[PDB]
Amino acid sequence: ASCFALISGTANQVKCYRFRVKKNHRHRYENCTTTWFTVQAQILITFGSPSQRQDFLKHVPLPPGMNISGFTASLDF
Amino acid sequence: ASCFALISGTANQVKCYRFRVKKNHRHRYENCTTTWFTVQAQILITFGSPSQRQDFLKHVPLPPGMNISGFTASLDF
Repeated sequence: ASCFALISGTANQVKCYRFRVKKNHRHRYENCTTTWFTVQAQILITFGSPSQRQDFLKHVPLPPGMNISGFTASLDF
Repeated sequence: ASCFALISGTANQVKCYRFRVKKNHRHRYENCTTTWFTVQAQILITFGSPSQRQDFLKHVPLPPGMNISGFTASLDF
């Protein structure tokens, strides 16, 4: 896809957020990554379209202390 | 203490439940154990009195698929 979201926070916040979104909002997103770091926990969520992501943003609450950035990306090579 | 609760479910349910109870209901319980198994995930929550546990039971929702058993125990030796 080309529609994404990056969620940040503690390892636990990130892990439980993903768990919630997966058990309760599976239809609101395409795929999700396991937790990763930079060599703050981070997970990448993909979306099949801006709509799905819009719907996601409207039903999934961003817990206190957590971050979320929206991205649009294109494949180069 | 002598007032307890045993919560059961998948490793993930148990882990996130504990995380929720710890960040949002810290005053409703005394201590909690990390996840353990029998050689279903299991965590043991202690309570300073039946009241606190009663209050806990009234504010903490048992997620679908999860289990909870109440116990009273006495030290023998």
